[PDB]
Amino acid sequence: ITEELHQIEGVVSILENPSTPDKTEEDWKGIWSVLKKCIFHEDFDVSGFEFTSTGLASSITKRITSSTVSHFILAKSFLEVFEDCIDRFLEILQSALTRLENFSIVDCGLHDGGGVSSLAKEIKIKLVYDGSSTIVSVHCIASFTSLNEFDFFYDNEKVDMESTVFGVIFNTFVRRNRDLKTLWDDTHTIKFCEGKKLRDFYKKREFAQVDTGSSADILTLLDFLHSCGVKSDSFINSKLSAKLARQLDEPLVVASGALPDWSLFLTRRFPFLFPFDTRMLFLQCTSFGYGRLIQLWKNKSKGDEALQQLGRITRRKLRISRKTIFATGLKILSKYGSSPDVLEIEYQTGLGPTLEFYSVVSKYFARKSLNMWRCNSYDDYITTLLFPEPLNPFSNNEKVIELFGYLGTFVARSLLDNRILDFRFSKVFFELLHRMSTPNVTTVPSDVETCLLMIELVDPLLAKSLKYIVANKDDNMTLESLSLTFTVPGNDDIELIPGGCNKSLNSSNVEEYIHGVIDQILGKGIEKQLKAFIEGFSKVFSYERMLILFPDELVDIFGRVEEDWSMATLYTNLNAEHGYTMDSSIIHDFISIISAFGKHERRLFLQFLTGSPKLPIGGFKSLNPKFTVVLKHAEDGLTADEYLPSVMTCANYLKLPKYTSKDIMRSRLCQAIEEGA
Amino acid sequence: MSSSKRIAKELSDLERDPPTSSSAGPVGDDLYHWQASIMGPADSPYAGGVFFLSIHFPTDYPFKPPKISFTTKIYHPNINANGNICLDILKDQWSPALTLSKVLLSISSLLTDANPDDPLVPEIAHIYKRPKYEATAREWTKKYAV
Repeated sequence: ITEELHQIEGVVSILENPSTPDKTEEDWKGIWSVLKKCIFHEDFDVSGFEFTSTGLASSITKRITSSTVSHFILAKSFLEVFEDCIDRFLEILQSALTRLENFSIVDCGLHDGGGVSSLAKEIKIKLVYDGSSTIVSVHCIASFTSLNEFDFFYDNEKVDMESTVFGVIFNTFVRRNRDLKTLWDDTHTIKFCEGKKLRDFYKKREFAQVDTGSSADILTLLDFLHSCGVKSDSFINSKLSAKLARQLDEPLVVASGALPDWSLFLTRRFPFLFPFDTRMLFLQCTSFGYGRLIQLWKNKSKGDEALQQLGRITRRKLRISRKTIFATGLKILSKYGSSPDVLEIEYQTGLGPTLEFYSVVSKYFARKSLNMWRCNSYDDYITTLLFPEPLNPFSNNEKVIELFGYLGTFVARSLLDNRILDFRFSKVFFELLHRMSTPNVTTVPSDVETCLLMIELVDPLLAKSLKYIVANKDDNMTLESLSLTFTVPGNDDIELIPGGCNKSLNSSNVEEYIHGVIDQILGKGIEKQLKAFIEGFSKVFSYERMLILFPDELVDIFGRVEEDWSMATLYTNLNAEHGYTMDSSIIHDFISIISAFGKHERRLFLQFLTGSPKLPIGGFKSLNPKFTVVLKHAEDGLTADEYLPSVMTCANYLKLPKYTSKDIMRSRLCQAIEEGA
Repeated sequence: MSSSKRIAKELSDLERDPPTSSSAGPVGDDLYHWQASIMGPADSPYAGGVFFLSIHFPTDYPFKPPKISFTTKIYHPNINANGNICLDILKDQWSPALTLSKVLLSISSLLTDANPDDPLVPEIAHIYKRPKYEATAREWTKKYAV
């Protein structure tokens, strides 16, 4: 075992020794390769506890945190070697963190656990005016406003008025490492001398940082691995995720805003360690809190008198007219954007009209008459992925910005009130929204390559042309042939730098041109819109809480609508020619096969057909090339049954062979779509 | 030297160096919409035909490819009735270094050697894959291209 123990000390020295080259991508690839050679033996992997006892975790953490190379370079260098062993290297880190985990479930002192009975567990509180005394069995959720109508001090510590009874006493007892069972035992005595929202249960603890002990190196390695862009195969820590689920399972501590700092810091800083539903529940518990959290736990319990007396959420009627639906909804959304109450929309009952409203306005925000999002630039609604367009520094951009703020407030009000939207936001929109609201990170990534791949998810043609420019930034004659000026592509009315409308583009100032274009598409060009969106969103609850999600995962929570795949709509939006007829038997069979599919089948087939995970807003009818089935003729002297359908989609074409039977055709389709993954 | 000046420079290139057979130009005072008059090769089955194309440049003319549409109806496996052309250049091989004087030449070569492997109208590809030449070109060329 000496060869598997002492050599790790030498590797640690190599990582710590600055004599090792760590500047270029090749050197980092080399050190990643030697690390993989050391960590993975010919018999079995390095066990979790062995990894941190030799300091290897810190040895590589310092080199990945104290090197002066771009994050893109490091991510590429790592994934060039570890792409085939992501879980083989994730198991080691997860085991090490499991061993070194020491975070504590800050519970209310057991008392049957966080079960059904843990709801109305009351506590004894003896108020004494220190400047007069009453003893009242006080509910653990009542705040110093909802109970004590005069500042408060417990253990000679100032107490915020908006906090609850528990929120101060519990923290007082925890911070001095007092017993976790005396809380129900001690009669804690306090010394003292528009619908408001009790969402202040994290606003004062946003920077509640707590050290992770020896696990800091492991956490840093996990964060870097996740930021390398690999899948979510094994980033979930079963021990930590279960502990967090247990902590959220206790309702009394959460309803008082007394969450442990480790939970908040880990969720905000490392969101890849927990399952999606756990993080969504954490957001539900921390964001809107008391009024909705009482009913959220009541719903779980029903599958009580105190909850039903202290968690009644009233509803406010919203009546709008179908003619001015968009504008009236937007103005009412501004007026009651952050009102804690539940808002139902009525057309001039129940979930029907309000769902219709949340759907139609989500459709409207996607049109071209508002000049909000970038368009195809060649049917008011936009089809492709929806993303903001650069503003005009001179033109009156007041209405665009106001509408963007309305969009932010609308999205937040929808997400809080568990509604379903229809947007098709680009994930890059939310990626930049995150990088903007995250401290000490530039909204535009410093590295160029990341920006190019970030616009490649927005306008693929724009990105490929810009990459052509970049790859040909050292052939001046090519730039002269391009013959373009320092103005944003797609709108000549805006220049990159002032006075550049006549500025030729050549090898001398190519980099300035690229930086200007990038800042005009992703950064300064859309900075006002993004900031207005964040302000509107945070008018209800802070956008910081949404950092626990991921860019790719909160696109879906907004793009959640039950699409229509009925037979009638499919028939009215299907084309069959060049061999097929509309009332053909095989066409009817194909429609019957398609329209009975499940959830994942639809998405897989749509990705196979068009390349998008789901069809644009409005159903199949919005597919402008008007999806068409063409009879794939049988040639080459062999039967059509063995032939596998080929896409060859120019616009919306699907080469469907004239199969001798329906079930063979379905088998071929199910075969082809899976290899279309 | 902007996108509008990119179109202007293309126009100057066409003016000072006219193509041998496949002439083209803008339409009216507007710079975006154009007109192209390409002629099928004499040795080609489409010989002796004048064809009109409606060219519509995008907003970012040098970056995204232009829209080329046939107005003179022709019979070809790779050309549809609305004038849409399925060619690699206009979709994926597109570079801002590709001038219109190159895309029209690409169409000129396409009208000689078709693209049966990637057809737009399948039955003509089925026919192509000797009297197919005549029954594909000659009558349409005589009644439309002349």
